[PDB]
Amino acid sequence: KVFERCELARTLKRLGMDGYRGISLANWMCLAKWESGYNTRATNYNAGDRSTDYGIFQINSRYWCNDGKTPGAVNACHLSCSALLQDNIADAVACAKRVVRDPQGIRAWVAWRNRCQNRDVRQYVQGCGV
Ligand SMILES: *[C@@H]1O[C@H](CO)[C@@H](O[C@@H]2O[C@H](CO)[C@@H](O)[C@H](O)[C@H]2NC(C)=O)[C@H](O)[C@H]1NC(C)=O
Repeated sequence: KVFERCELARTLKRLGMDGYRGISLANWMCLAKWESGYNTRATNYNAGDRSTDYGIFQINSRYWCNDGKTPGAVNACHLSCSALLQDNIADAVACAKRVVRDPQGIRAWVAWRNRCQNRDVRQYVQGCGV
């Protein structure tokens, strides 16, 4: 499923993402946009370290979810990577909250660092009623 912008904003707000660890809904929207274009089926394989990023938040298989084929995986979210490919994003959000609880926080997402950080991101939520 490829979410509509305001549709996703309302969904994340309902799931407790607005202001989670001080992170605004607009920041979460900015990173979903650049990481996956709001697509829950998005997957990207890293030939280099042999790991895969899954879903709307592009969560990596080495540290967060288990896909069974990644060397040295940890599975900190205690989730099967397939759960991050569902149309329902509840599991994705719970895992995304777990990621930000680690030392580096939101800096774990390459896309936030390159396109969202120190940038005005209000345009991601304007007109959504959130
Ligand atoms: C993106 O990949 C990087 C590593 O390529 C992940 O960062 C690691 O995260 C673990 C767990 O917090 C840390 O112990 C490592 O020190 C981090 N490594 C580096 C180089 O920063 C990052 O968590 C992944 N992001 C997502 C969203 O899965």
